[PDB]
Amino acid sequence: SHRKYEAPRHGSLGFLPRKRAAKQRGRVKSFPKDVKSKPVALTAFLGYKAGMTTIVRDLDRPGSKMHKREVVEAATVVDTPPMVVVGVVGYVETPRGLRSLTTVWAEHLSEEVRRRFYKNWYKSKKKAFTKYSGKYATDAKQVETELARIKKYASVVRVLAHTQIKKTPLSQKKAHLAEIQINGGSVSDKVDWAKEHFEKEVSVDSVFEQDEMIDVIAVTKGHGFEGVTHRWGTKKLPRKTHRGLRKVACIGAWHPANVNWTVARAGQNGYHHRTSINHKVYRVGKGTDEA
Amino acid sequence: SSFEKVVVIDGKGHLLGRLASIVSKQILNGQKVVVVRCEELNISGEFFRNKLKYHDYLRKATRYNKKKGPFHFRAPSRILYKAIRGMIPHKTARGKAALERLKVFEGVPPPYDKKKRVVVPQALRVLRLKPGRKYTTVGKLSSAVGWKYESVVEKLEEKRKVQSAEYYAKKKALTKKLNAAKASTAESEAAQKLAAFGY
Amino acid sequence: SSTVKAANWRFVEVGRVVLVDNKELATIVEIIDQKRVLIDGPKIQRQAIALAKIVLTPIVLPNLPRGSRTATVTKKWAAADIDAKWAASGWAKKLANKERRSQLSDFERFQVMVLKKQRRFATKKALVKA
Amino acid sequence: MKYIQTDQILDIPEGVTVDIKARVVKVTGPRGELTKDLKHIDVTFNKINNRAIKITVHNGDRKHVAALRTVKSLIANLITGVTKGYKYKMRFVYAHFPINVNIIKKDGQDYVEIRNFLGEKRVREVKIHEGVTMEISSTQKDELIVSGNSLEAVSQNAADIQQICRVRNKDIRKFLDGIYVSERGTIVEE
Amino acid sequence: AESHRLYVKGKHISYQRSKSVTNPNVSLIQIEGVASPKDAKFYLGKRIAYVYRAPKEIRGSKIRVIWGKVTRTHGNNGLVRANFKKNLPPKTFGASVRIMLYPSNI
Amino acid sequence: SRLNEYQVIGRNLPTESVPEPKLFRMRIFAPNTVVAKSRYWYFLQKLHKVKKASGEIVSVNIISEAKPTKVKTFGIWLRYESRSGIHNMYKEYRDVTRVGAVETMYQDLAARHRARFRSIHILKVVELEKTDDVKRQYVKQFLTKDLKFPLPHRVQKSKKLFQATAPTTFY
RNA sequence: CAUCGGUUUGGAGCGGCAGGAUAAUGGCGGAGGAAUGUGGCACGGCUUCUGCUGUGUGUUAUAGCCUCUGACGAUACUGCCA
RNA sequence: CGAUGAUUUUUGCCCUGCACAUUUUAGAUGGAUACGAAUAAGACUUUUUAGUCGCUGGACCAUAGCAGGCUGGCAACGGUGCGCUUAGCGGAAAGGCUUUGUGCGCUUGCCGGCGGAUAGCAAUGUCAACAUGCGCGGGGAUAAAUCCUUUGCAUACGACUUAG
Repeated sequence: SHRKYEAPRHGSLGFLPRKRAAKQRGRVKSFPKDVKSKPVALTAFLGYKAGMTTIVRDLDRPGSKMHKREVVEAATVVDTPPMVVVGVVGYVETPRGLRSLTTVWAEHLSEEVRRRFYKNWYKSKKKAFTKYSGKYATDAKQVETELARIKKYASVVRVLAHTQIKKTPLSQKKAHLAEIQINGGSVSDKVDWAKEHFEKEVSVDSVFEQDEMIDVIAVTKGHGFEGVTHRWGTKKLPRKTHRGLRKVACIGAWHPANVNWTVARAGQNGYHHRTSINHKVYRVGKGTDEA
Repeated sequence: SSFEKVVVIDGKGHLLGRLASIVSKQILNGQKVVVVRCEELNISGEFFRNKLKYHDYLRKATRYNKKKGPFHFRAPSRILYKAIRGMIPHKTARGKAALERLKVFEGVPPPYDKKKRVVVPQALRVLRLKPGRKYTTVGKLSSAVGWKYESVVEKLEEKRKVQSAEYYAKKKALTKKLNAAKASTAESEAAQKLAAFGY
Repeated sequence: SSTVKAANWRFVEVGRVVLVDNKELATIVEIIDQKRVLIDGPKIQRQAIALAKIVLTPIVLPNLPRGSRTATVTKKWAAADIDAKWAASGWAKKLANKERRSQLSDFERFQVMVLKKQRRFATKKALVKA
Repeated sequence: MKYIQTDQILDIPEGVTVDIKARVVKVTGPRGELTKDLKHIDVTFNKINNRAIKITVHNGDRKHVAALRTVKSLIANLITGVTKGYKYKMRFVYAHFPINVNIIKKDGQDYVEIRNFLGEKRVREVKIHEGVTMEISSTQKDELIVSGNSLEAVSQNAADIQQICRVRNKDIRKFLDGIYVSERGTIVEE
Repeated sequence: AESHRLYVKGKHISYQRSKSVTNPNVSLIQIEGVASPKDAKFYLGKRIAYVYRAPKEIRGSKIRVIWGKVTRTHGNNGLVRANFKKNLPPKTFGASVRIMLYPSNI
Repeated sequence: SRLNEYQVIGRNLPTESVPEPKLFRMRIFAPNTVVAKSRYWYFLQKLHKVKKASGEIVSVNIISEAKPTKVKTFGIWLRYESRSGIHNMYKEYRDVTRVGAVETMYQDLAARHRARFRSIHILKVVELEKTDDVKRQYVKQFLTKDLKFPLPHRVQKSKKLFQATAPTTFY
């Protein structure tokens, strides 16, 4: 028999499985599409969520009842010290998708990013990138050869940059290293830009302007194992129900003689990877500004 | 009819099911087959008809868990692979070995770009279909249902054909020089005797 | 001018020389249908055959009337000397060379290899200086 | 029935040079050149002389024979397109709201911009096909002239303009507003 | 001298079988280059060897042979029926056999 | 089928009342003489008060073609049964033997009318001597002067499964 | 491996004989006829008449065909060979 | 499935030239012998008029020598194998395709001299590429992870983010 009354489904089937993210660092699934006519520029930046605040703002929206009138709005502060460029990756177009061809690194990597490559840094000889650092010996033609290979074959160029987490109040000493795609200009222009920025800091004001709409990639707040009532927003059963009420009463019809993937079940809630779009930039603050 | 170490088939202009049946019998009988340019394969019937058929195929999925159901592959090589695998007892060890004897590709990747590709006349569209009938190119059917790398393959196929044309121009030049050398040694004692033997 | 590229087909017409069984020559004397013709020749039996069972050759026996009997076909075939015209083409020559190769013995194949070695020596010598 | 043979004869005027190779027709005349691919049809061509071309279908069934005079007509339209041109005239039909039609140029492209159609605030834009010329007639009030060498392109631009001005949610027997093709002729009058 | 072969290449294709029941006592063999029963009748009575390798050495050799003979043709495309002293194991479907030129009648 | 034309002659069994009954002849297109004599009795009981039990077969003879290598046009008059009724029709065929036109007829009514051998009566087979006797356009188109036609798109049969050269269809 | 005996599957198998409309054809000869009319002839459109060609005429000419037939000679098909 | 960092001061690890012995084989036994495109079309020559090619690979290359031995001569200055060596191209899975010079062989292009037996009238009558191990020889480099304590951006326990 049909439902006696209609109701929408509880929750979205487009965010399955409701499992923990594989990594805590949110990964850019898709980068902005590259336009050659634009200047060479980064397409992403890494920051740390500091907290939320409140602002007051005059609204400029003609036809609104709040037009030219003050609004009080919630805002989020993202601590973003400049990122350091340490590498560059070339990607090749193949009938099976993008494939990384070569990764070229900078000569000197700071300790905070070399800790990224260790589970037990304090017990180590800290040998990472020492032979590679020797590859720069007095002519650095190996590095130039790899860069020429990237220029010759790569269609997508991404830089390798890490956060300067020592400038944040966090007690963690590992930097966060991510690939940020370079858009604009030819492939040769991108490779030259990446090389000239090795061991240099890149600030947010070179990536984001004020009034921009930007997207946020992050792993949400973890809540652990959760029942269906709060995981999926299902209706609580009556007070007098035997064996409890924070359940889904019917988890399936007799046929299919299986539990369907579309039924709400208890499981891990939160700590999901999300891509959230259209967040307006109210302020790109400067660390040196005392106001 | 010779037993070959590998038979590399140029899949351009071949009807999907006829090539699939021939390749199935070939790999069951212990012959290694490579099919290249699966994006240039053909199915009889107009494009819309075959697209409707593929959408009928897409309808089919396990109700209680979509991850268990049929896995609808969109690449042209995988469409040919599904056609072939339907003609193989793939759930036995012998069918599994026979399927290990087979490789299917879009384009002509290495090392087969410098090898000999043959055709299969019993499965060629220009030789099988009545000259007025409509047909589909599997490359267009694949793009219409989700295959993402059509334009990548054609960019790489144009690069391969430019290189393959340089090969042929060089090979043609050395054939012309060798023919001029064989003309000089004609009407010689060895050449006259070889003409009486049929050579 | 217009410069229209025209087809160079072989036509089903009275006077076409055809191969039958890939061995023997015959000529079309009258058309039955799209699929069938009546063929005749000096060394073949006058018969109704399907065009799928025969191959049209590039040779036409000129001025052969439709429905000609065996005597007329034989006389005009001898006059036009169709056998010599056929035997002078690369098609008939390749057929003859295939037959001749198929009649070789093991000793003759050995001799073919030896003579090929000699001719290849001469050919490479000529090729390296030209 | 499989008709044994069916033929059609092109007629080539004095200044025109048809040129066919592998079912790719290239017609050249005083007014320019037009090309057409006919690879979707099984036809053969024979040049009878410089003024006639034979178009033949061998052993063709009813539909494949039907596709023969259409080949003839398409090549004839190409021939008359490079020696006389094509001209479609469109009349602006409105009861109350005048239709404001302009030939604008945005992004380096020519467009026909229809405004105020039935009083709507919407601005209709129709891309002008390559090789097609639009003009607002001076000799006639509320007339648009669509001209060009290719009949197909000219008629398709005229159809685009006519179709974009369709009336919705009204009795179109009563609301007869629109832009309609009134005359289909040639640039060079005959 | 690059070639030393004195046998015709063959393949073990199948057993004699209906749709569901197989007969291991008869093997179906594809002789290379044979495409008609007229071609295959040259090979009737010829001896067939299946040569394979085994773990244990017998008299210093790890190569063992199962011998057979061609008995009759099969079908219309030049396959033959063979009869081996010990039935060919089913794992050899698609494996190559050797069609010997003896007993010779040339 | 693969047919022959037979002359079958039969009569009623003589009685003391009628000691020389009339001899009746039929032209039968049958694969063999067993079906030729069977078809004869089938049509006589459609026309005369006779049976195989009360009759007698007098002669069965093959009628060979008079000019088996002369191309003719035949008109065949038919009476066939469809799924709904019984119909008369007339059709024309080009062939060198009278038997081969009847064989084409049986294939043709099988193909165009789903008419089986059992559903067909051959009323008459006539060789059309004059070109004006030809009524049907599908055989009249082969009686034009200086008839030529090519055979475009030739498909060549290969002995091997794989071919090392590009396919062609010239001819 | 050879030879034998029993059973059996074949060969591009070969030869002899018989029957039929004592095959029908075909080839040769004779007689008659016509057209999807060859040459010729008479008008034409493009050809320095470059298989030029079209339409008329008529009956073998600078091609042939159809029908009837006379004396031979084969083959197909179906059987038989102890 | 890819890129990249570091890879044990242990007698352990990596690369490499051999030498020997082993395990395995979905099945070596001259060569997987490379345009593209059309098919009511392709390719030659004159002329764009015309003629010619195909009508299958029963092709092409390779193929003679104790599974191919030992020696001599003639003719050519070619062919081929291996080793160094020069330069270029190839990123779709390039890991291959060319190329320079040089050295050592062989050469059946032609003509010679010697050898093979007895495995007995057949018995696969054993001749291959991949892998691993073990002895030598030459070079080369000199780590981490887990448990544990800690954290709380995590968490039923595992797991995760941190720090040591």
